[PDB]
Amino acid sequence: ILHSKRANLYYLQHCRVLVNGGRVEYVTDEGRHSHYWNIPIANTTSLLLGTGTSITQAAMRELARAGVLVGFCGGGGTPLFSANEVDVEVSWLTPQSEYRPTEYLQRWVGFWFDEEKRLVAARHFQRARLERIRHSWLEDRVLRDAGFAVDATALAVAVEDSARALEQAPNHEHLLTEEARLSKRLFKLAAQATRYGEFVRAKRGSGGDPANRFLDHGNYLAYGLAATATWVLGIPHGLAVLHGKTRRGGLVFDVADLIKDSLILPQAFLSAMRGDEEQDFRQACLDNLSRAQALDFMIDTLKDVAQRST
Amino acid sequence: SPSELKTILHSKRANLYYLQHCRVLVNGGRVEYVTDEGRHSHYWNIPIANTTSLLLGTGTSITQAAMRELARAGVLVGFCGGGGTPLFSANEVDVEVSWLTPQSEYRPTEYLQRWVGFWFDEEKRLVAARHFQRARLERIRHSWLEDRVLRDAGFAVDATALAVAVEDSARALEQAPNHEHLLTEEARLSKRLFKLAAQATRYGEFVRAKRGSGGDPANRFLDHGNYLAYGLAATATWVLGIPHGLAVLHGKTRRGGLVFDVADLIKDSLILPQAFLSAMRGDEEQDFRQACLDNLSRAQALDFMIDTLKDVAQRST
Amino acid sequence: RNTAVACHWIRGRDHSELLWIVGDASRFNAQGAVPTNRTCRDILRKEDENDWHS
Amino acid sequence: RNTAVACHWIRGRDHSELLWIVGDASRFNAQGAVPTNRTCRDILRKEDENDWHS
DNA sequence: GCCAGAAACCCTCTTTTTTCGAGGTCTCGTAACTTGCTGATTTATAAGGGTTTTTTAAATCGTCCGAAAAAAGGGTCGGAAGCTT
DNA sequence: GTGCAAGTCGTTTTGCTAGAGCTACATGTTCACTGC
DNA sequence: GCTCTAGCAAAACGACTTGCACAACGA
Repeated sequence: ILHSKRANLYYLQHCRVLVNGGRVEYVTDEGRHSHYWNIPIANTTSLLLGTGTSITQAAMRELARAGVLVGFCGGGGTPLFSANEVDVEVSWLTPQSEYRPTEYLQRWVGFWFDEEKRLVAARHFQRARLERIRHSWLEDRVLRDAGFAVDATALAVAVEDSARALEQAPNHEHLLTEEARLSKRLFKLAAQATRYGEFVRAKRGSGGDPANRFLDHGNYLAYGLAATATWVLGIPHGLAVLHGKTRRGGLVFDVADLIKDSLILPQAFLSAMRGDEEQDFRQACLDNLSRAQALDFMIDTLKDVAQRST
Repeated sequence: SPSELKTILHSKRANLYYLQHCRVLVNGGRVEYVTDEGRHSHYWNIPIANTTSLLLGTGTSITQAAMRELARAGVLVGFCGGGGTPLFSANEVDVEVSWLTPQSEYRPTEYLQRWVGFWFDEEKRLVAARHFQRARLERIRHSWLEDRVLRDAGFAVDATALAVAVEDSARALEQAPNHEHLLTEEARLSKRLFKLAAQATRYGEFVRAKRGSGGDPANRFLDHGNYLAYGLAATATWVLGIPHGLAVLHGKTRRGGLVFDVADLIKDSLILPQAFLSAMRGDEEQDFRQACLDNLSRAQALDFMIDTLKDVAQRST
Repeated sequence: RNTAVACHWIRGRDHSELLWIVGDASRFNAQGAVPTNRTCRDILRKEDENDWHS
Repeated sequence: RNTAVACHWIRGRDHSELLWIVGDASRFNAQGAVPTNRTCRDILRKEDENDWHS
């Protein structure tokens, strides 16, 4: 249930959170034996209330006493609906509320306005993304066994070439387009491996074939996971690195990018070819995300870029 | 759908709920809150579309599905103490309200960029604070001296004394060299307003209580009204995407300070007259809240709040 | 005892008020709203938790 | 076909009007009122008198 | 290019139209009846007083229902008390 | 003949009880044109 | 645990049927 070992983030489902006798208690079908009792309550913990759960104001009081962030997310924890805002660590605020302020916003803003540094960040994002493609498509054979048998030499050549291109070109405007070309080739490779036939990527949900729908669902979950990552870091969604400065919710899409083609896309084609239900697809996606430590990776990346930007 | 629901402009939704002793759940696709009534449990409707925020008090609980709906509609949820007390407070710590902001409804990206552009230089912040206060003074004058409703309700005030107090404070604001002096001026301004309000309302001598501990009706109403102001401020700052943390004035004794800084715009221009007015009438907390929300709706408090935030970000370029 | 009537006044543009209720006031809340559904089932379950904060 | 929703706009002061109806318009009259009782008994015995004035 | 109208597609309700099913009812076919043969063996039976099992009523108990009584609540009228003039 | 009131009786509306699942469907940018 | 769906039963509701009274109490 520990959703991110890097963030001390826990997912609670099928239980009520209430305060009896001055201690926050979980009313669950397992009673005393539920693992929720092992939840450490400290300023380092952060909760994610899941499906079928409710919380009492008294609990909110006790958690605030202990300084524990709370957030509501849907099935499996991908769509993050609402959460507590996290503080910002600077010398002029200084409340004693015992809430672990986080300093990453200052680091982010310290460079966000300098375009050259912003570009350097974009490059760093894409380096990470490609290396996660090469990892999941080649190094690990779980997909191979599942049925996603694809050629390697063509994929390796394409990825090598795109990586070679990343280290070049002057502005965001090229990077976006280079990624788009890589995207197209990856789609073609996946369709060939899946024997799905010809594939064309419609957008704004105009597609009707299973592949398109499953891609949309997968991307929706990925966005939710990224939103969780940013919220844990406290960075507002508007300070995008690679998407346009006017794009509402740009940053989450920047962060979501580092898994779409690594983990969502193959599963979308696999499930479409296998003829799965939408529910089966959702469960498979969440299982893949859990297996890959996705949230932890996207946390590590954001921290790495912050430290590297100095 | 997430769209076709956030169509009522947030600055024009006409409700703001305060709930106690109930469970906020979902029933038949609608978001409802249930209250024990002895005979039965009664389900009560909540129009999420026409709602700015929920404030949940003592003995209150909420379920996840309701959060999903409220987040979709862009409604804030806040857990607070019972009817005018902090949710948490111990030693010299206070946590007035714990806010659950929506995170799945992406918000504009410009006001945030301006705000964070200037928020990291104390002088620029100080200029913002000055603008906040000048707006507050302006609102005070317009509301107390140019509103027929408050006058007719019986809020006859000494124009000359108020005018000189406003001018004196405004000059001091201009003289303010740094934050501490600014806060002292805030304190002096505040109580002189209390003094004027009281004896203009036949209340007689009055004193402001500390940390929500007041006994007399006036202090209790003021403490309760503050939360209504907090709620409107929280939604005002959210709808522009500005995080609560980035305060300018009250930040260094409060979590999510910017809410309080914004709330001061409306704390005194409204609320303060209504509190004493209700006390005169011998009203009951239920009534005071009802009348206060009516005034806040008539004066378009949220719109003024939103405009001011836009302007001060705007003005910092 | 079954009688229950509520009277609302529109004192102007974009504001309305409650004047009086005749009969069983329990059929309305303070603002004059009416419950959507009611059940004798114990949905609130206030029994579960207690106020012994120490 | 069972939907019948009428929307009235209070123009303030002494006046109000009907904006639109969704669904079966026959459940309301032009001014948006609703019939209070319905019957298939042969009230209004048109059959009795005729128009042959001459 | 703009505007309007008409037409094709989606969903559900309302109403006949058709269909179905139960069941009710009648009539004739026919496998198993009835009637007729003998003689050795088994079974039933005429009366009535003393004796087992079931029926039947009465009493009891329990439950249910309805009605009546009591409680509760909505409201009006008149009078007294308190406050203000 | 018109309308009231007491009694009937077909819908129609609400709540109760089991039982079963566990959603929420794009997101490349900048800027010129369009409403109040 | 929370909510939705399907099936049921009780109650509320409105129209119909019948028998009959035929009203409205300052100057």
